[PDB]
Amino acid sequence: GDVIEVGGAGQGGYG
Amino acid sequence: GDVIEVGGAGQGGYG
Amino acid sequence: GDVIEVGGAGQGGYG
Amino acid sequence: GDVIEVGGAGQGGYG
Amino acid sequence: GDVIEVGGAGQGGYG
Amino acid sequence: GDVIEVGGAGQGGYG
Amino acid sequence: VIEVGGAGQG
Amino acid sequence: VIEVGGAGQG
Amino acid sequence: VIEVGGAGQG
Amino acid sequence: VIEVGGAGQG
Amino acid sequence: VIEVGGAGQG
Amino acid sequence: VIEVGGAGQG
Repeated sequence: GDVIEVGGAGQGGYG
Repeated sequence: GDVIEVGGAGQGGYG
Repeated sequence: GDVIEVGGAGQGGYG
Repeated sequence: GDVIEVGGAGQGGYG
Repeated sequence: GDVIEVGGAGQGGYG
Repeated sequence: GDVIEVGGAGQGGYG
Repeated sequence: VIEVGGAGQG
Repeated sequence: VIEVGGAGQG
Repeated sequence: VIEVGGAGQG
Repeated sequence: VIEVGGAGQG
Repeated sequence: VIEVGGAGQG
Repeated sequence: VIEVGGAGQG
């Protein structure tokens, strides 16, 4: 049983 | 003229 | 003239 | 003239 | 039994 | 049983 | 005059 | 005059 | 006049 | 066997 | 066997 | 067997 997660990635600006 | 932006925020996981 | 934007926010997972 | 936008927000998963 | 999820992605602005 | 998740990704701005 | 809201989750 | 909000989670 | 918010989590 | 993709922008 | 895609923008 | 991708920008 190999539980895995990830973490969100919010990225950017004027571009 | 006061231009403003924001940057996206993607967040979370198993929770 | 005060232009403003926002950035999208996509969030979540199993929860 | 105060133009404003928003950014979409798509969110969720199994919950 | 290989459960998988995804997380939502909301993205964008003036563009 | 290999449970996996992801985390949301919200991204962008004026672009 | 202007008022914009934000996006929640649960 | 202007007011923008932010994006929460739970 | 202007006011922008931030992004929380829980 | 399984393959999931990700979300881009431009 | 399985293959899911992602959501782009422009 | 399993393969998940990530989210880019430009």
